[PDB]
Amino acid sequence: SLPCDICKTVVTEAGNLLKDNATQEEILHYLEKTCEWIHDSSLSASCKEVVDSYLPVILDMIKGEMSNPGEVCSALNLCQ
Amino acid sequence: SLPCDICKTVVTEAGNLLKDNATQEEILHYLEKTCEWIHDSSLSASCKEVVDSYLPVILDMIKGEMSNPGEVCSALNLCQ
Amino acid sequence: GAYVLDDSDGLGREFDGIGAVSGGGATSRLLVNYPEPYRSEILDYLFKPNFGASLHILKVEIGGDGQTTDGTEPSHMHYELDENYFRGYEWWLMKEAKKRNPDIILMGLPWSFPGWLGKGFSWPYVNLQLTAYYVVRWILGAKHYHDLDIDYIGIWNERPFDANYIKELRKMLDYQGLQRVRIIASDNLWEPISSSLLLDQELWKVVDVIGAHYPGTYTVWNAKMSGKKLWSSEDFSTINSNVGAGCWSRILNQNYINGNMTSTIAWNLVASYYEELPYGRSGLMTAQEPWSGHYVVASPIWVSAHTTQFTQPGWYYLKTVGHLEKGGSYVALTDGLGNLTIIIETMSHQHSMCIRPYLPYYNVSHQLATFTLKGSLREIQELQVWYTKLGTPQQRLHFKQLDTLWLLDGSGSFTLELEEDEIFTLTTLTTGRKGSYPPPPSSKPFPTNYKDDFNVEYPLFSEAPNFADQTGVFEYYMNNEDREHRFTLRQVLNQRPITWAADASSTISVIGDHHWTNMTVQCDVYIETPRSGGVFIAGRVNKGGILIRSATGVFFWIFANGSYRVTADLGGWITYASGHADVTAKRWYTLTLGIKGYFAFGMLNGTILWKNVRVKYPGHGWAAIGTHTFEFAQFDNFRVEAAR
Amino acid sequence: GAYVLDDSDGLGREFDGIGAVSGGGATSRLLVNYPEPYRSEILDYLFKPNFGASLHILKVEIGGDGQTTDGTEPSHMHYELDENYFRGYEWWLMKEAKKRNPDIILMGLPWSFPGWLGKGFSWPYVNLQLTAYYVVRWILGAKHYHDLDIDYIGIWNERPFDANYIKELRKMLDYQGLQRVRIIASDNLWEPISSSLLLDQELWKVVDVIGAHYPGTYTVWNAKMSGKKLWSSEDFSTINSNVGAGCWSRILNQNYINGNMTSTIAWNLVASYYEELPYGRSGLMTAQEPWSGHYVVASPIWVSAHTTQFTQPGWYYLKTVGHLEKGGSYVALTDGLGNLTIIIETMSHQHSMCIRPYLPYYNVSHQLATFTLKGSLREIQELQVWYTKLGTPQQRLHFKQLDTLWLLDGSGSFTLELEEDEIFTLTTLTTGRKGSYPPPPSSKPFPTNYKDDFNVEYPLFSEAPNFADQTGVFEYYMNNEDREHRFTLRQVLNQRPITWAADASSTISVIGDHHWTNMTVQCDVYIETPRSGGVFIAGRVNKGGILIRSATGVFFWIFANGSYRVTADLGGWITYASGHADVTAKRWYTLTLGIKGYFAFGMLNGTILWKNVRVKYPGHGWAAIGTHTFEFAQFDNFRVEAAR
Ligand SMILES: *[C@@H]1O[C@H](CO)[C@@H](O[C@@H]2O[C@H](CO)[C@@H](O[C@@H]3O[C@H](CO)[C@@H](O)[C@H](O)[C@@H]3O)[C@H](O)[C@H]2NC(C)=O)[C@H](O)[C@H]1NC(C)=O
Ligand SMILES: *[C@@H]1O[C@H](CO)[C@@H](O[C@@H]2O[C@H](CO)[C@@H](O[C@@H]3O[C@H](CO)[C@@H](O)[C@H](O)[C@@H]3O)[C@H](O)[C@H]2NC(C)=O)[C@H](O)[C@H]1NC(C)=O
Ligand SMILES: *[C@@H]1O[C@H](CO)[C@@H](O[C@@H]2O[C@H](CO)[C@@H](O)[C@H](O)[C@H]2NC(C)=O)[C@H](O)[C@H]1NC(C)=O
Ligand SMILES: *[C@@H]1O[C@H](CO)[C@@H](O[C@@H]2O[C@H](CO)[C@@H](O)[C@H](O)[C@H]2NC(C)=O)[C@H](O)[C@H]1NC(C)=O
Ligand SMILES: *[C@@H]1O[C@H](CO)[C@@H](O[C@@H]2O[C@H](CO)[C@@H](O)[C@H](O)[C@H]2NC(C)=O)[C@H](O)[C@H]1NC(C)=O
Ligand SMILES: *[C@@H]1O[C@H](CO)[C@@H](O[C@@H]2O[C@H](CO)[C@@H](O)[C@H](O)[C@H]2NC(C)=O)[C@H](O)[C@H]1NC(C)=O
Ligand SMILES: *[C@@H]1O[C@H](CO)[C@@H](O)[C@H](O)[C@H]1NC(C)=O
Ligand SMILES: *[C@@H]1O[C@H](CO)[C@@H](O)[C@H](O)[C@H]1NC(C)=O
Ligand SMILES: [Ca+2]
Ligand SMILES: [Ca+2]
Repeated sequence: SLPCDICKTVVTEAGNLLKDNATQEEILHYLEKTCEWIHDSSLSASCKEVVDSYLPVILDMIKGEMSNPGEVCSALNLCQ
Repeated sequence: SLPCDICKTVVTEAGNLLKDNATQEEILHYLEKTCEWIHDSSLSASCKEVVDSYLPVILDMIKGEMSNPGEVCSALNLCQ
Repeated sequence: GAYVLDDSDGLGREFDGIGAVSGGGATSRLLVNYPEPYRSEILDYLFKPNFGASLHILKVEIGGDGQTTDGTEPSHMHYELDENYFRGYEWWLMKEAKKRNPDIILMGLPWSFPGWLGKGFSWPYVNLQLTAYYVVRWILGAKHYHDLDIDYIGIWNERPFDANYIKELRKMLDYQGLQRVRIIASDNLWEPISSSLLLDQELWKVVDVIGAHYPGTYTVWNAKMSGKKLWSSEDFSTINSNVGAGCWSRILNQNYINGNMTSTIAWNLVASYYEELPYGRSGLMTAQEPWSGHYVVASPIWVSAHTTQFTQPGWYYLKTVGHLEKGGSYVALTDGLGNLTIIIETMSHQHSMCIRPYLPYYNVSHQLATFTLKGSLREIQELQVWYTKLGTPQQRLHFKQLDTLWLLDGSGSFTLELEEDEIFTLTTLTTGRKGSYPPPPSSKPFPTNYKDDFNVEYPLFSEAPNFADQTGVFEYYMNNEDREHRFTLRQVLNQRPITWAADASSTISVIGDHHWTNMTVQCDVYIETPRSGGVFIAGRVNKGGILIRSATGVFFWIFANGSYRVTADLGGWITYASGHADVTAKRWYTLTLGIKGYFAFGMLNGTILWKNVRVKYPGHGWAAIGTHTFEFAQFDNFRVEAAR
Repeated sequence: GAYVLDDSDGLGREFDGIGAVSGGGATSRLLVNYPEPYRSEILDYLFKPNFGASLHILKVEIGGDGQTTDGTEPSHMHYELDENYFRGYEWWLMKEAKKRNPDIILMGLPWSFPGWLGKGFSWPYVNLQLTAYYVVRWILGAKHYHDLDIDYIGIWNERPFDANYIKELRKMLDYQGLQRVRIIASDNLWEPISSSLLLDQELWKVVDVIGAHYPGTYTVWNAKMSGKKLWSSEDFSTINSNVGAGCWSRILNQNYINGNMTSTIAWNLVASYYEELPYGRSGLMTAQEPWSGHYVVASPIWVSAHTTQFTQPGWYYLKTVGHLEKGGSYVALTDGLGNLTIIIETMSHQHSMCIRPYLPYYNVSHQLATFTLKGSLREIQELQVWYTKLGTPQQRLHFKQLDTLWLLDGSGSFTLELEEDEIFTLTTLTTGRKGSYPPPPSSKPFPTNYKDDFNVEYPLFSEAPNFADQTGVFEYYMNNEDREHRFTLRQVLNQRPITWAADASSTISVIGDHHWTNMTVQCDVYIETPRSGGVFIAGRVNKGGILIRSATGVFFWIFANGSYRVTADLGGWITYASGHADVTAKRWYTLTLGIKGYFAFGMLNGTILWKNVRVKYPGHGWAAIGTHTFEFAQFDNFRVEAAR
């Protein structure tokens, strides 16, 4: 009714956050830097490669679900 | 005021949804399965191993941010 | 066992054709600069009917300026007010394919999109109209500037679809008089597209084909139920060895048998990209040496011929298709004009594994298979026979024609002796041919002494040869206002595109021999951005494609704020040397980078800037050029001398 | 190069001690069943003062029933209403450490938590008070049952902290009369704990120490500013080779120099877990063969001694510490009683790389260092000298005492010739000692014929030896109501823990020699759950620890619904064989599994159930037992015969 309208607006904002231009690059940089913490001199490539291979697909996949706010709210039992 | 109260409850429902007992195992299975799509007979181990190593840390880390609903809403410009 | 083939109870599904993908990304990059006659010979092996692969379908990437697996592909609209229908090589390829086979089916699909389109976001569905106009304009451009009819249009390669964009796209096409253009969705998995079609009548009406990637010969219930044509819109992606050929052979038959799929499209068409880039040599054939003219007519070419030379889109599969008693499968087709084609494969598990998905063990042992022709097929008394055996060079027979079969005894029956890894094509058609051209030149490494002054007044292609862009887009550029640097190479991206892959934050184009270890790179550079601008030259660049972000070597950077830096990585996280330099924007400088063993040096206008800087060794990789961010910059008089 | 050492301008930070971790997870598993005198000798090399590593701190995992790297560790509360302070080996270890060194510092930290604390969620912050009560019960139990004073308590290992939980934990501790117990947070990165302390006065008051993991010798601005003690609460985790020893040497000095860290704690204490489990041989020493008594006093033991034998918690660092002109570093500490200790290291980059994080290149070359003792240090006339040289066998010398140094010339100055990969300890203290015990027995593989009938009436430890639980918890069990099976082994988890790692969905305990390839496993099994219950025995189990989910091998399952299954994986996705069997719940059955080359067979009560089932070969791994889910089941009369 009314929490359905607000729920939908929250999902929208959250979506718009991941959809921001800066978001992809900001996440890659965080995740590549954590690669230097997770492993040494030799295996810094494996980690970094895995990140640059799946992060786009993961992030874009999430943006996909955030794009249908009605559906999100329906699952959270705030819409139906 | 009023969208601040609803926003906070949305973050809580989603947060609690990931916090369900069944959630970890469900996600594990999904990604472990997608590993058979991504790779063949030989490299089915690498993918599966990566999954069983980092999903725990990643998932539980997100559950952390969802645990402070006020903070989430402040970033979404629905609270401050 | 006795295998019946009959058309008495009716027919199976309509066959839609076999195809291949050029794009996703820059897979055809090195083909364009092959000398004649070799370039034309390669094209014949791919597209000439009753010769080689004789492909029914050509699927191309609609360039979006982003990195899309083995490089970037140029867009028709770099900027909102920019329109150019002559960049890249996909237009040329489609025209070459169409010249050989006018009945070839054409498909277009975006992987990436230019930045401007997102209107501040890294999402293509921001303004559904603007995105649909961007795409439909390409399709109209294909006809107005190249006389090409695009038959099929996709949504967003291996990325989420928008049902409302799919609806807008139909509207847009129809409005622009392109009602004939069909829509394929969603170039990802069977779901959520299949279930979405069952729940939405309006969406069901606008989607013509369900296109799934790497399905492993199977479909899902919802897809069968949709009543739509089902295609494996992207498959293969395996090294073109005998193993790769086996994988292709098996899926060509079993995609229909197991998954009701009436079309299979291989990624990629031809391996015309540096082998050390991701998924090297994963094309139907190999053509990665334009400097030598050397090409390889790989096994998958002949595996393709077994179907493509004896079938055509519009033929129908019979209801009678299936698996063999001791392993393998058989398909059978008709044109309804009296012709019949029978394709049999016995690919062993060990010699037919694809990259995707997981293949579970199955045994293949020697067998005898008897085939009886019931119905209208019983009137056939003569069949042509074609044979292939994959394996070691000693037992390697590609597309060899065997003795004609005679079924004169009125029985309408015959038997075959079947071993492992064999293909048989039994057809009424007389048109079969194993196409042949004299052997091409021997393989040779990339030239150890190379130069490009980019002094090409009216180039045939938008970019200089052998430069493979891995982030950003580099093009031939003419500056009349300057006589000393009239013809240059320019990086033209001014913003990060709606990325398919994880593009670098700096632009970069690689060239040469990945094996090179000791080298001297020289180039004249020009920074267009005041204060903030930066450019580089590099050597020993080890990684590209989807892993371009991880790339390491020796990078020599110079910034318009009067500084320089030498890094071990494209990311610039690791510093070898740094300091001040007499460098500003809008001024031409000559950069020299020398790398030998553990040590490197750099020169500015022939004067030493830095010397004896210790670098990681051993190390090897390509030479490269680039810019600090997505910014304009020019390059001229490129030179490299190296030792492999 | 003259380096001034002086206490005239005052002192640096208070030194808090060097320690090691037992836990995270089951790292001390195989130490408990070492025969005497070897077990006691190992403990001396670790904890005996002025002997070996002479550790100042012992940090233990507070077992939570979950998989925590190399196995599971038993909780004091398996279920609500359950309390037992005698499970596992951490109580015993702490008591053994305390017997040798009564001034040892004790720390506890949870990795996992029992599932019941989650009340429906896999989250420990559902009821703050309840979770704090669980943790505080452990501290109270340590005191009440073992006379152990826990000095420090942590939050949640490498997992998010809750500010309110930390506050509630402080309240709870104080309420229970444990005001002396200090809190360390958050056993993860410098952030967000450091900034949280600056923004919240109340949180700042309750946190005594900022504990960071694998910091790479550096801290952050917010942590320095907090004014809190900074500890590298988890570091090292590298193979105990000479390279591992170099890593440890370098960080011990530079954690203080570069990051103001006054304590460093190594993961792990001693490698007493199967080497083929994750991070094998990453302890200060090695003791992974209780069956032979063979142990290795690895290099890190002596690197530890260079600091631990000549410093004590409560000493102060001087303001005068730093790096050497041509590479390496020096620290200096006093006790305020006129004693002085100087520790110098020259670890080359190539021989001191840790697993975490990335170490950037730095050069180290031959040099001379002059030290001058200003202030109250000038009055020192004499210094004892200890030396270590890491490297090749031709040049490895450990903790060798050299000729005393005299400064009688009133100069208060001395000079050293330093090469690479060297450690020097210069101290006034006379108490130094390279501890020695005769060489232990030679290494030998796990017994090829092994049996355990679990017939131990009053066991010293809660679980049978050599069984390393990888999911679930297995314990000695006594059933008086049965004479034929009075003493068994029982899986006691009835629900999945609040996991730290990705535990399997089936319980499993591994044993033996990972090299085993042909084997026969036998065990009496008992399913407690009617209808749904299931158990298994297995061979060639190739993975464990944090990778337990990935384990392959040959698994023979029986179910209480009258069925059986043979799988290639613990996950049961791959079936080798399946069918019916005369099996019900609450009945004892004898299971036999035989594996040889490409073939396997299984027996039920000595009768063949399945035979000549083709399995993957080659293959190798441990023997194992387990249950279908987190369910009760019993095992008895275990036997294995194998060929390596
Ligand atoms: C790329 O340049 C490096 C740097 O010069 C080359 O490596 C160097 O090659 C020379 C000749 O092969 C080596 O010298 C030899 O040393 C041995 C003793 O070690 C001596 O017996 C010989 O008479 C000769 O002087 C030199 O050691 C080697 N340097 C290193 C650091 O490996 C490399 O060969 C060049 N590669 C290519 C493909 O051009
Ligand atoms: C574990 O069991 C397997 C299965 O028996 C063992 O492999 C087998 O070992 C035998 C003897 O080493 C091999 O037989 C030999 O065959 C050659 C011809 O190939 C012949 O010249 C010899 O006289 C002998 O008969 C047998 O081929 C081999 N089987 C396989 C499948 O490899 C294995 O050695 C056992 N491993 C351990 C550690 O006990
Ligand atoms: C899709 O293909 C499947 C086979 O993969 C068809 O299912 C049956 O296939 C067997 C032979 O494998 C035949 O004996 C059956 O008669 C087939 N079913 C029917 C209804 O004819 C299935 O029919 C195909 N689906 C569609 C939509 O054509
Ligand atoms: C098999 O297919 C061929 C190819 O289309 C058929 O040949 C054509 O037949 C039509 C009339 O049916 C003619 O108009 C074409 O000119 C023929 N083309 C060629 C190249 O022959 C043929 O009819 C079919 N049937 C048989 C039994 O061959
Ligand atoms: C933390 O340690 C750093 C050194 O890593 C201290 O910073 C300075 O260190 C140099 C020598 O490297 C000294 O000459 C300076 O006197 C130090 N600064 C000050 C203010 O004394 C830093 O002081 C230490 N921080 C704390 C909180 O003690
Ligand atoms: C160096 O440290 C030792 C060890 O504590 C000091 O020796 C102790 O001195 C106190 C009084 O200062 C006595 O009560 C202890 O009995 C002594 N113990 C031992 C083992 O000697 C010593 O004072 C310090 N200073 C010097 C110069 O040695
Ligand atoms: C495959 O089949 C043949 C004939 O039935 C048999 O001899 C052979 O052992 C089989 N191989 C496997 C691995 O099942
Ligand atoms: C290390 O330093 C020494 C002496 O300054 C020098 O001879 C050597 O070349 C240096 N090595 C590197 C790799 O910088
Ligand atoms: Ca020029
Ligand atoms: Ca017993």
